[PDB]
Amino acid sequence: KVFGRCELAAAMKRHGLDNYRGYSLGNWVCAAKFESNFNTQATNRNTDGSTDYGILQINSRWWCNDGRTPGSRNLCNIPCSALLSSDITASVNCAKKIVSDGNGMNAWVAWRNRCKGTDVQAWIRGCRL
Ligand SMILES: [Cl-]
Ligand SMILES: [Cl-]
Ligand SMILES: [Cl-]
Repeated sequence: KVFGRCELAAAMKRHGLDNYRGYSLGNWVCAAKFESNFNTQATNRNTDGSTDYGILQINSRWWCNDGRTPGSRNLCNIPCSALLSSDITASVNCAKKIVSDGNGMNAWVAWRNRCKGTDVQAWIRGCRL
């Protein structure tokens, strides 16, 4: 599913991501924009052989099981395929664990490089939330 901008903001809020660990909704929408362009089916293969999955490009080295990332963990206790669903529940619940791991949203390199320090509220501007 490719979400609309406000549609995704609303879904993220519904699932308790808004201001989670102090990160406003615009941060999460911005991260999703640059990780996946709001496409739940997004996948990308990393140089180390791990793969990133879903709207927030959650990585199989630590967070989910895909059966093909040697030496990896599955800390969200989910198949990586769950992160591709039109229902963002699994991605949100896993993201909550990731952002609580110590480095906040810096875990998402694209958030650090493209969202951090910017006017992230622009991502939810105009949205009925
Ligand atoms: Cl915001
Ligand atoms: Cl594996
Ligand atoms: Cl980047």
